[PDB]
Amino acid sequence: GGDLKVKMLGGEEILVPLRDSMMVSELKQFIAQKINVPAFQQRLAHLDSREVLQEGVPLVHQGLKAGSTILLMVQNSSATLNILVRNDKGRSSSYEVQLTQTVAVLKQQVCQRERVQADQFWLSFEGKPMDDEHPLGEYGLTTGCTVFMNLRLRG
Amino acid sequence: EFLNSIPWEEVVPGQFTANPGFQVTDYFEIVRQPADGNCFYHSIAELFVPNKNDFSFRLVKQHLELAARRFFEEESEAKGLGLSLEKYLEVAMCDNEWGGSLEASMLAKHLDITIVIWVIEGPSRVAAAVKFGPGDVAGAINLLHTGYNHFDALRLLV
Repeated sequence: GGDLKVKMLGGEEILVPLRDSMMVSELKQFIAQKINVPAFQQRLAHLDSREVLQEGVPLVHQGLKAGSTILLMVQNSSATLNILVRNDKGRSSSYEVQLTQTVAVLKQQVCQRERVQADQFWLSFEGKPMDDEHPLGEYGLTTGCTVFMNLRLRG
Repeated sequence: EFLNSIPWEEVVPGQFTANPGFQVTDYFEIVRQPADGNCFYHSIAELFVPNKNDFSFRLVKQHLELAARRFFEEESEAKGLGLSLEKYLEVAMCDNEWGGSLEASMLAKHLDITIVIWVIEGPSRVAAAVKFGPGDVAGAINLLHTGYNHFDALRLLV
């Protein structure tokens, strides 16, 4: 394998072991445990093609080997974004949030916008329920993603 | 049919949602159930048990006691409650206890059936629809969520 080179902010280089045929999630987790930044707050890209580093593919046929670098971008201004959250009726409103804050904040926001209680609904994204205590970015959010609001339907 | 011709978006595996805008009585027959706190199990026993009685509901909760040990610790809705299986069953099996989407999903996965909850807002217009199971709507156990605190049975019309 060797040692891959990551170039952060275009003004520093960090070395990382090159486990042949390994995923980008472990790369982001390595950098995360190395510089104490969350994985969802990292964006990795190529040098000169400016193309998106595909996820779920081993960076092998993607054309990567030791001695080649990759650019890294950190995002905690803290930045903001906005998602579409769908009511149980279907009227998905727009909520601007941040990946750093907890899901309880988003739940209270949905409460104040729907005038409904907190214990009576839960959020979901892409076939999995969202935990309250965990951060938002751990669920892979992006602008325009439709987070579902599901009522307890207790009657 | 118009009921097999429905768009269902998947929320989690075993749970679909939709928002059809129409009136219930146009297709369904609303069998009203008592408001003793067990109207969900009453409306289930109306469609699922031969020769239903006001106390034929208890039997249905029996089935829940299996599914609770089968899917509660693995149900997508149960996460974030802060209650174990025992804290759950101590009150959920207690008489005159409400029942909602969690029990419907656990019973649909337990009984190899398909529970469809038709929630209506306003006097008689459907606001949303939640479906636990993959089965047909004509052959499903159709429930009606009048208000936000009651359940009635929905017999399918010929």
